[PDB]
Amino acid sequence: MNGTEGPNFYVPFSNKTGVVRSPFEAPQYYLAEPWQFSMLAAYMFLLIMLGFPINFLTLYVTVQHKKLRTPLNYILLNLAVADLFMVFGGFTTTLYTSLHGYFVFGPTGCNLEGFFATLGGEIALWSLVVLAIERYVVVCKPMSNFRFGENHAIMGVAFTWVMALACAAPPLVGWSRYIPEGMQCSCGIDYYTPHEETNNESFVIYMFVVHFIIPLIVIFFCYGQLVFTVKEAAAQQQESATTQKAEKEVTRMVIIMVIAFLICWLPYAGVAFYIFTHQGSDFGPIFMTIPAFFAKTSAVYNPVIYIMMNKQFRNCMVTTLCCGKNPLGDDEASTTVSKTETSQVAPA
Amino acid sequence: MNGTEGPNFYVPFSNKTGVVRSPFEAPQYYLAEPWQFSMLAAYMFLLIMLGFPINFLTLYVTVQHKKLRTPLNYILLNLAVADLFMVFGGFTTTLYTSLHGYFVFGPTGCNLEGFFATLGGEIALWSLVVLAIERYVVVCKPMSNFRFGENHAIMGVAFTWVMALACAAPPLVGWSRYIPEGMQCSCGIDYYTPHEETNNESFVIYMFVVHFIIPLIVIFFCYGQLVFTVKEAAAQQQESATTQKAEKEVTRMVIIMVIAFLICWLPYAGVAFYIFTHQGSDFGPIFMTIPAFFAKTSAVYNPVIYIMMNKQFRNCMVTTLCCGKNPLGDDEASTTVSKTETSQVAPA
Ligand SMILES: *[C@@H]1O[C@H](CO)[C@@H](O[C@@H]2O[C@H](CO)[C@@H](O[C@@H]3O[C@H](CO)[C@@H](O)[C@H](O[C@@H]4O[C@H](CO)[C@@H](O)[C@H](O)[C@@H]4O)[C@@H]3O)[C@H](O)[C@H]2NC(C)=O)[C@H](O)[C@H]1NC(C)=O
Ligand SMILES: *[C@@H]1O[C@H](CO)[C@@H](O[C@@H]2O[C@H](CO)[C@@H](O[C@H]3O[C@H](CO)[C@@H](O)[C@H](O)[C@@H]3O)[C@H](O)[C@H]2NC(C)=O)[C@H](O)[C@H]1NC(C)=O
Ligand SMILES: *[C@@H]1O[C@H](CO)[C@@H](O[C@@H]2O[C@H](CO)[C@@H](O)[C@H](O)[C@H]2NC(C)=O)[C@H](O)[C@H]1NC(C)=O
Ligand SMILES: *[C@@H]1O[C@H](CO)[C@@H](O[C@@H]2O[C@H](CO)[C@@H](O)[C@H](O)[C@H]2NC(C)=O)[C@H](O)[C@H]1NC(C)=O
Ligand SMILES: *C/C=C(C)/C=C/C=C(C)/C=C/C1=C(C)CCCC1(C)C
Ligand SMILES: *C/C=C(C)/C=C/C=C(C)/C=C/C1=C(C)CCCC1(C)C
Ligand SMILES: CCCCCCCS[C@@H]1O[C@H](CO)[C@@H](O)[C@H](O)[C@H]1O
Ligand SMILES: CCCCCCCS[C@@H]1O[C@H](CO)[C@@H](O)[C@H](O)[C@H]1O
Ligand SMILES: CCCCCCCS[C@@H]1O[C@H](CO)[C@@H](O)[C@H](O)[C@H]1O
Ligand SMILES: CCCCCCCS[C@@H]1O[C@H](CO)[C@@H](O)[C@H](O)[C@H]1O
Ligand SMILES: [Hg+2]
Ligand SMILES: [Hg+2]
Ligand SMILES: [Hg+2]
Ligand SMILES: [Hg+2]
Ligand SMILES: [Hg+2]
Ligand SMILES: [Hg+2]
Ligand SMILES: [Zn+2]
Ligand SMILES: [Zn+2]
Ligand SMILES: [Zn+2]
Ligand SMILES: [Zn+2]
Ligand SMILES: [Zn+2]
Ligand SMILES: [Zn+2]
Ligand SMILES: [Zn+2]
Repeated sequence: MNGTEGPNFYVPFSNKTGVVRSPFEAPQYYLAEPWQFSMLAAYMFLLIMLGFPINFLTLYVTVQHKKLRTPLNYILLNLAVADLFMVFGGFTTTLYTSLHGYFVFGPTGCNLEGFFATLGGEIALWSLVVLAIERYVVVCKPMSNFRFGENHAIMGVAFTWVMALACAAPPLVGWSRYIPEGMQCSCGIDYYTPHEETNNESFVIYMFVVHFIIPLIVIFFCYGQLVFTVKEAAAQQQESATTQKAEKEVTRMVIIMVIAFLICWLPYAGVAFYIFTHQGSDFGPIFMTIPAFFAKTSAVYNPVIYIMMNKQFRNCMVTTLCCGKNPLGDDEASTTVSKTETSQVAPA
Repeated sequence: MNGTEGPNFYVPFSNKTGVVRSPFEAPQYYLAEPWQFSMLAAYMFLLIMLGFPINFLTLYVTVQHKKLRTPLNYILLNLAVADLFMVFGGFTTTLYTSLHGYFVFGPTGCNLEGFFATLGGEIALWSLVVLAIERYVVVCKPMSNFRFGENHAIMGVAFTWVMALACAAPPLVGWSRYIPEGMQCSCGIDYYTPHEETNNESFVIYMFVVHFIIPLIVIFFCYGQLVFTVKEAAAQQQESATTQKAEKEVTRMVIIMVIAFLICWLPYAGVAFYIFTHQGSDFGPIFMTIPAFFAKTSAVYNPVIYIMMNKQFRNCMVTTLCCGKNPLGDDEASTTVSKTETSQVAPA
């Protein structure tokens, strides 16, 4: 056999030399050099050191500024929370696991590890579909007098947690399951064994269709809509109204956010599908370790794209950070927002 | 003319089309795509969000743990402090600048950007010499009963600041000057023009001989000394006394720190020197942007070598992160201490 299937695992290493051992009971240094695990450990550490501040700061700014209440300001507040669950929820276990060369906390740690990374990526994926819509409803404007209230935003946010949970929670209760992958310091869904006892083969198809092919289609198709309408071609102050102009920005961003997602997940999803379609074949520990760990940057790139592609949030952040105010920068030239300064309601 | 010189700059772009404008008065988007500036801006944001907690935490642990006071401990607090300046003193302007496409704070921002990036890198090169020495004084011990006390440590620290300032400061008071480079989002020493009005050519030979070629000779030399004595080969607990084997671990860190530094500056120093001996030739903005923005990682790679290459520091840091105690792991094995917990001195 090319690997070593266990009742709880599947190490991508032959046990012909009987050197293989349950990744819930002993270091896996026979899969790779111990320094490479240190790498993972070092890496997971820097990610937690970056992901905590960036996602907490994002969260703190959003809340403190009473006007940052657009559908977009919601979705990204959502992403910051889900990213903080990633950091504290599973990243803590993945660094702890890399530090020991195996899942000391056994399957429980593997579930934390798997669940939160899943929950996080999936909340990002579904938040993209909500943006695709909101983006569409404003650009191709289907109604003749409609506008997304905060309520809607809270609806979209509630929707992403039902969809993400619909995909992330099943494996904890008998449908499919989380299993260690690559150097066995991370955990994902089961694409490795057909384990009929927990119905793995069906869940994997349920996840690649309901939580992937489909949301991607929506998102992609919706883009093909905002092709003839709002284009990437974004000029200066006013495009047909400084309003419309600044509309071209959110969409440009919502489009970058999509490219960042794919880059981050296509490789993982790709190897994952392969393995599903080539179970038991001869792949090694490094095969899935690279995309599996690279994809964890998903807990941080969102806020970065946000602060670099949103003059208003960046300013609100600079204002926040600068303790007092003085948003120096160039401001947004347009609306502003905060707590006691110029959060002065200015509708109609 | 291949580039466009101003009395204040030098844009590595021809003004044949008349599209060039002061990197002090308007965006340089005609030098490169606007997304590429957003790219540089994302890079710096991360550098600021990682370099801050990592150099601050370093600083805080050292000060907090009463035993971390060896020369090494002294040099790296320094670095942690020189790194916090780069980040706040300069990286902040380099982010804001990329966020706008040019130096909005004119030459003052340029000075901020360049001075600190210079102050920071030079302190690093000088501290590398102080280590080369302390290293040779312990491995080739030219003395009889001489010990490198904390006093010799505060000396070698002050010394690095005298050298670093000797280079970082002149350009601010009339000898040479800081000028934007590459996409004009970073500032450096004037390798571009002769501007006799400020003696550029001289300062540049001063900096490549005193603050580069010399220290590297020393460091490389002392490395030759400890070639026959302590080398890379370091066995388990002891090699002629665990004291003699625990030092061979500080030496390898010092070597790695030197490698890390070279990988960070030779490319820059090289481009920088290439341009000084070929001023006016045909190079573009990308030419110096890469090695220039790549070197800014100097504000964070040091603390990482240290955590990864110094058990003592490592274990004593996690003790700080576990709020209270909870040494877990396998303690420092040798000394351990902190602010009060295991701070108990057990010397002679
Ligand atoms: C590359 O070649 C270009 C074409 O030959 C050449 O173009 C000249 O560019 C200058 C500025 O870069 C132009 O002069 C400006 O004209 C505007 C009027 O529209 C003025 O407002 C501006 O000065 C102002 O001064 C105020 C007081 O200090 C200040 O508040 C303002 O902000 C602003 O500084 C300039 O007088 C000039 O018209 C252009 N001539 C041509 C032929 O178009 C570029 O300068 C040249 N670029 C290089 C060499 O870097
Ligand atoms: C790869 O082949 C190895 C040899 O067949 C095999 O080693 C076996 O590992 C098990 C661990 O479960 C040992 O079983 C021990 O189980 C408990 C330990 O708490 C106790 O009842 C006994 O100590 C018992 O020995 C086997 O003894 C051991 N057999 C050997 C060394 O020949 C690996 O498990 C195989 N890799 C896999 C499938 O994980
Ligand atoms: C072990 O792995 C090898 C290589 O991945 C498998 O061999 C392949 O077998 C399939 C048929 O299932 C062929 O289409 C390929 O051409 C084979 N490739 C090679 C390298 O021979 C093998 O099937 C695996 N063994 C099992 C079933 O555990
Ligand atoms: C503009 O840039 C070109 C490219 O470097 C310069 O041309 C070089 O000139 C040197 C000395 O005159 C020759 O040895 C090289 O062979 C030339 N490079 C080539 C092959 O083009 C040119 O001198 C520069 N012009 C200015 C403003 O000085
Ligand atoms: C380190 C953590 C890892 C590798 C997380 C595992 C996450 C999953 C099994 C998630 C699956 C998918 C997505 C989040 C995005 C779309 C594609 C999937 C179905 C492969
Ligand atoms: C982004 C910041 C930059 C490009 C910093 C500029 C720094 C200098 C002018 C520093 C010069 C040098 C060193 C610190 C190391 C040795 C080689 C030099 C002389 C090129
Ligand atoms: C960006 C999507 C990534 C898609 C994943 C590609 C799986 S590709 C697969 O990898 C195996 C490694 O053991 C090779 O042995 C095999 O020949 C190759 O076809
Ligand atoms: C961290 C992700 C940000 C870097 C990726 C570049 C995306 S794109 C970039 O965005 C700028 C800000 O709105 C625009 O002004 C510019 O025209 C556009 O090309
Ligand atoms: C260690 C990195 C040192 C890099 C120094 C080599 C510079 S190389 C130099 O670059 C010019 C501008 O791009 C070209 O026009 C020229 O043909 C090329 O030889
Ligand atoms: C929480 C901060 C993360 C920094 C990682 C510190 C790894 S520390 C490492 O751990 C091993 C087993 O646990 C011990 O045997 C060893 O002595 C200790 O130095
Ligand atoms: Hg869309
Ligand atoms: Hg990513
Ligand atoms: Hg604002
Ligand atoms: Hg040395
Ligand atoms: Hg470096
Ligand atoms: Hg300690
Ligand atoms: Zn079973
Ligand atoms: Zn889902
Ligand atoms: Zn199957
Ligand atoms: Zn601004
Ligand atoms: Zn002048
Ligand atoms: Zn110096
Ligand atoms: Zn010259």
